[PDB]
Amino acid sequence: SHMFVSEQSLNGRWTLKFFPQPAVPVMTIEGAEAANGIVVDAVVPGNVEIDMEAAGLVEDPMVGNNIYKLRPYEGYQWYYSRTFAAPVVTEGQRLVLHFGGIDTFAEVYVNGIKVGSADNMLIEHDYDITSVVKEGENRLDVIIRSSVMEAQNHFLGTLSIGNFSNEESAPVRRAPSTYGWDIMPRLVSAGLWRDVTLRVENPVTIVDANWVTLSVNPKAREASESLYLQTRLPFEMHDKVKAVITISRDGRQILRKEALMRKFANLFTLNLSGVDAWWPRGYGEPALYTAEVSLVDVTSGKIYDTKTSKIGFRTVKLELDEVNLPGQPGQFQFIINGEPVFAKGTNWVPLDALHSRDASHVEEAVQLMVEMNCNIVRCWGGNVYEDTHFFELCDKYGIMVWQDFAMGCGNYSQRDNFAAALEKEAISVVVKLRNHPSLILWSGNNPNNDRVSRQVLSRVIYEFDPTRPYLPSSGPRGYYKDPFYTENPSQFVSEIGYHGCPNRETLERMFSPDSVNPWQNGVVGMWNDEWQTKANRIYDDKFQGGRNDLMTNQVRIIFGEVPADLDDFIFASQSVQAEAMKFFVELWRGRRPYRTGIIWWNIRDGWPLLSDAISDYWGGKKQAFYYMQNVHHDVCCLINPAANGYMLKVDNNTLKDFEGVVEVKDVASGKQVFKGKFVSKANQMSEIATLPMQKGQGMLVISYRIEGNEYFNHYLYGEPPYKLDQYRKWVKKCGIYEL
Amino acid sequence: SHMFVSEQSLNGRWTLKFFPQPAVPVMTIEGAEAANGIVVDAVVPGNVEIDMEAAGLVEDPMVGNNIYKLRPYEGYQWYYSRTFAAPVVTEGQRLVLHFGGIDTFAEVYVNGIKVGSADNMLIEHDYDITSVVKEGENRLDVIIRSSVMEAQNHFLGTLSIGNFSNEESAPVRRAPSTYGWDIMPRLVSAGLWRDVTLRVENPVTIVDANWVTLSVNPKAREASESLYLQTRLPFEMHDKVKAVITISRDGRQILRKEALMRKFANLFTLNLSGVDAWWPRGYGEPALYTAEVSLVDVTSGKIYDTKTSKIGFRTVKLELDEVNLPGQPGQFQFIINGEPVFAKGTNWVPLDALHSRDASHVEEAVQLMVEMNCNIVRCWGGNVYEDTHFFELCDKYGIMVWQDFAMGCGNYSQRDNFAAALEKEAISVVVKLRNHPSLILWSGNNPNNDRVSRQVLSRVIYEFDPTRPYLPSSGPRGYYKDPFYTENPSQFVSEIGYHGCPNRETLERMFSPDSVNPWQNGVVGMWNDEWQTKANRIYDDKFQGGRNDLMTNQVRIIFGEVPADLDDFIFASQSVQAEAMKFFVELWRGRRPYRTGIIWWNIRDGWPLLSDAISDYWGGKKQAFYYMQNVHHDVCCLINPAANGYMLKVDNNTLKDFEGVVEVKDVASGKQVFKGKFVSKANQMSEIATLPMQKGQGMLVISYRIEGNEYFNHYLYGEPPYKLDQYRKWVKKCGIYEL
Repeated sequence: SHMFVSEQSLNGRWTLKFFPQPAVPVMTIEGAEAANGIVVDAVVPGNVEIDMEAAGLVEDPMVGNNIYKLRPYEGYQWYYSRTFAAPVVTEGQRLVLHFGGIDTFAEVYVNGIKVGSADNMLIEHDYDITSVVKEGENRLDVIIRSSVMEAQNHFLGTLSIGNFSNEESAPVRRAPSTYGWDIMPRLVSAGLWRDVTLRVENPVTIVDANWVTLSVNPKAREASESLYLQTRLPFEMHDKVKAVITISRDGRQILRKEALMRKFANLFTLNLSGVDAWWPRGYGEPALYTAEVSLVDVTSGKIYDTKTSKIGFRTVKLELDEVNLPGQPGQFQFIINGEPVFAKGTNWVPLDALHSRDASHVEEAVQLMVEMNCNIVRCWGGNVYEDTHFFELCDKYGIMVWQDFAMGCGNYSQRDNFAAALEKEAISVVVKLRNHPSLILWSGNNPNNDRVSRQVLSRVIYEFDPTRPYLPSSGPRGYYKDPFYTENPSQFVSEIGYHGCPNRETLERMFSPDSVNPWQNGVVGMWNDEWQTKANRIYDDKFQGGRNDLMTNQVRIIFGEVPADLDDFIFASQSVQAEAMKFFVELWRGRRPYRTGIIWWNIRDGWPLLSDAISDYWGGKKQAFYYMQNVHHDVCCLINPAANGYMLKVDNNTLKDFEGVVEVKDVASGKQVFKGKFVSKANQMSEIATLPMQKGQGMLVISYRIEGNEYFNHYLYGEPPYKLDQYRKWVKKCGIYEL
Repeated sequence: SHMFVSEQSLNGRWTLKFFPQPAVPVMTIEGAEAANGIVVDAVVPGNVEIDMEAAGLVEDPMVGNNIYKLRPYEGYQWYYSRTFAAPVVTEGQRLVLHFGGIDTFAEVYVNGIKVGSADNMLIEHDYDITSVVKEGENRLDVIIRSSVMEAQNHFLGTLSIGNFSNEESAPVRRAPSTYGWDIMPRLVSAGLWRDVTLRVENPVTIVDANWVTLSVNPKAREASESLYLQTRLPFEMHDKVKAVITISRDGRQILRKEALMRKFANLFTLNLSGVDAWWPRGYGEPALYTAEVSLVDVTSGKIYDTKTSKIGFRTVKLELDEVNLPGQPGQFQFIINGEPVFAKGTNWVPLDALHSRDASHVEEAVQLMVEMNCNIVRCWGGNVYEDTHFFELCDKYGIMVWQDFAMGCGNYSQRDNFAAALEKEAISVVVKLRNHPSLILWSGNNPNNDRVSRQVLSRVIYEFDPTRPYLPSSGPRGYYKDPFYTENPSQFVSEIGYHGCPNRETLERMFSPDSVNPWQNGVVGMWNDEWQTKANRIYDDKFQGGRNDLMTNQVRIIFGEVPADLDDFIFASQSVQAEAMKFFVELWRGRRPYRTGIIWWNIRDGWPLLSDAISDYWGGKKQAFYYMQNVHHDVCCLINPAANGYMLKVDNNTLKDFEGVVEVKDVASGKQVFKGKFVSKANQMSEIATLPMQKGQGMLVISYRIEGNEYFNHYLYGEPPYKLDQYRKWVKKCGIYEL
């Protein structure tokens, strides 16, 4: 919350005119009105494809092969226009035109006068229009040009060509996945995809309020919190304005500090008592405190500005392991409030290919993580930076955020122009997000002399967020028990996933009626053209095999043969994904304290696709979601393979000790393999017993009770291939998951 | 000396108009004349507060709380104007408008045409006005805006906020102490604070004459000196102009070299015989030689330009100790002409808060160091860079100069705009000062990846002064014999000082009549509001205690109780400061060769204040000045504490051996504790004898004669608290210092 003099939204109906971009891009109002184009109603925030579909000019790109029909619009220009009433501006006040998101290359005009030139999709754009606004009706015009064609204004270095990220993405500041990935369709799009507002500021105003946790003592319920305050302050207001700082929780005032403003920038250090620390899920309460700062006239009591947010008292340290594999990726552990935490969570990918719809998905998507009980989320550099509300929800629910800078699988320019653009982006996003307690790490998402990840980004963190760690960087897909996974040396794995066919409901909504069944002409293993598109084929290339073949290969390994029936194939594919991902999480939790975290890929699709996500774009939870839920508990009893049997363990990702009883039985026959009490020491893995080796194939059920609550888990023993109907019976008689 | 065609001073009477700075700063002549302001006569060089006090508009800021009454003028603009006669400029010549100092942000106009925009207080500003001058009467207008308000044109990084240096100082190039320190009042000020002149240059002119000592052989009386000469030289003058280089001493010509100018830039190497090396005080003579270079027409004999200065033949090396505490601050020793020198001197702080008065203090202030026998001075980065005359005096008197770049206790921007401003400043000051033999070190005055001190400043020294070392960087205040001081591991200490009450004369001139006595309402230890201001309270904050409490605490430790009488308190406070600082110097001299230097804080106040300086702004020498003088001799007999007694030593900071006799007696009783001859080997500490432990408290007198000259020192033995009147008797009967 930032209480300016007034904020007037410019969201709603606009006028949108679009036309093919000429050889010389249109950049003036006169050229845009003279161009031969189509005029339609538009909604802001929005994407131009949404407006075009509303007008009946494009088909639903979510269905079948319709995504490729948007290709011609990548070479189009987009002319937004609307009128607005000028807000009241008194002498000394400033009128700011604020864009939450312009996608991407645009000239902005107010009353026919250019006020800005935008060229970054991922950050806000603010323009002082105090001197160009006129009383009465005003004109706002935004002329966007083709993002794809802008790439040809640049000469690429050798290593920027031929990467998985598109060459078109290398020289521009846009979300790399919009050009197409293996988990996101190619849909470059364009538009005013976040809020557009008009702000009136007083001559006295808060420029930035940077809250920093200097120290925390959770057991003594104390914390030292610093406020780095920067203001605009006319000199006549020096010694005549006071800052009022208020810390409170649930309306109860914790602390109130007033201080005379004698200079524009100040550091205030608050030594607080009776306050609780912020903890991630499992390790404690996500305690948040409302922190408000106001600039108040000492004589009149006039409130010139007020900034309010919810902060959390916590410290973060990235402890790097240089004894075993020094300097390797993943040889670290997060230290929160002085405690070593085991991280378990998901990678965060785009919520929608049409990113103006991201905000409408944020609440339900975060709720998936809350149900999952993730304590961490990695925001993938192929996506846009999420908005403030996403971080407020992570603050509220105790989910740590690992934030990549928006860069994909590729190398980037070492030259001055790209560095200046990235520095501007990094400063903007760091200043915007650095006050959220959930945010715990910045990553360059990147041999060691790369200017971008080792100089530009590290310099911004050095100057603007020294309290947070910065990281320059971070058989296969066969049997999930392959040594490739079970002998992986990484303490902290950040990208691990397994393919899974979506639920039938989602299949019938995605494909044309005749394309719902995957086998073209009935031959199993041969995907039709629509399934090839939904494997995420970036360009319309007619071929056989490729990514989709992963689904059938894993099913063959586990169950011997690919079921011809569709529903049997869904259950088989979803069962393979479920067992694989459950095994990975149980493997890393079971090998603590050497293993320090597992971030799996991924919890939710950003588009109706066939992918390794465990829930789809429309909210359809695959079987893996429920398996994963049972191995993400704060205290979890699980079984790992052992040299001469199985090791029954219990993992504890909390700061408390727990007692309970655990029973292990063979599902098929019912024989009790083990039963006894266990003591789960805090924040550690504990071995309960070594179970004797079972005969042949089968499934063990794990029932344990902790503090009067019943929990369940299972272990599939034996060696594949299994009979699919035998596995179905084992699951059904196990009594945990619906089939 | 630089003999241009002509130099016409613009110093003298100007017209000064001042007014509050509007929200949009005034930057044009029309806006300045239209603004509602006050017009007064002004003197250049000057400060606007001097002109305002001359007009009777401000009270004497040196007295009482008057310093705070200048606060409103920090938000003012200052419009300087005068007329001048155009000097004669023939074809091909250039007319340069030269500013020695503009404080700070100003637009400069000649005849209504902008010729420059200044934004750095600390360096010269030269503008080519050849094309804008008109014959007859010309107009010069300088429009200065508020330095404080300029800081709000910048966004600060986290570590630039909350330091001891003001946030207002972080983004601008001004002397950090002008915003207020603990030893300098807050007095931002403004004005043309150094000379303003008009220079006429020939088409053939000397751009730079860089004298470099390649080698020196003091015993053979030889030296190899390089001249790096850069000129402006029209091509028609190529092969038609000769450089005439002349080295001389006391009018006697040492060497004359003529060389035809065939290109604009040249290196000349002079191999000199019969020349003596330059040495700092004690280690030899500060031999200087006049070095003149002229550009002369080979046919007509016309002298196009002449540059003259006094140079000294010396080499400097900074030997760093990496065996004991490798890389620590102060683990080094200066090597001058191949000889390890022990440095002893003072930190150099502003000579005046109104810096246009600095030049009038330079001679007397340097003379304090000559009387003290300092061989080094550290120019503190909180001050401006001193002008050429200060370095000429240090050249003449053999005082090495350690020069900080003008930065205070704080962190600075890592971004391009600040680096470019600092690079421009560093290049200017390095080129201006690099030819002075007294200058021996550049310091960044600064964890190790700070762009400013580790990249920008080091690059300038690398390119423009590779012959001089560059350094990135450099209980407490209780009993001066606390282990904090006696167990300090630093070989070279650069900031050590002790508080001392100024002489009564200075107290009666500083304070109002009713505020001369420090105890408000008579209660000892409680400072009145005027003494709180003169402790150096930056902002008018009514409080009790703080810095001033240091004075009373040290007096309590040494003498048991704070004297209620003022004169007794002055003697007690000045005696504590005197014994403390004498002990520190004797401690470092007595522990050679491990200890390599001591630079103490400080010899002279820059404002009437209560501080740790040993002499005040008006020249009042505290008792510490005379104590310090007796332990700064070239050869000094002194006493250090020993394990089971006292160690009588003699330190030698020369290259010569000395013989003498020394007598040690207990003052009170008169018993001879020791008497014998000693041999003081050159450039080393020598132990004379271990004296037996004395009983109780008392004072030892040290009388020694060297080459027919009598010298005196003393040692206060026993443990505090002492009786103040007993100490007074000991000093009086000791017969060294007046009370």
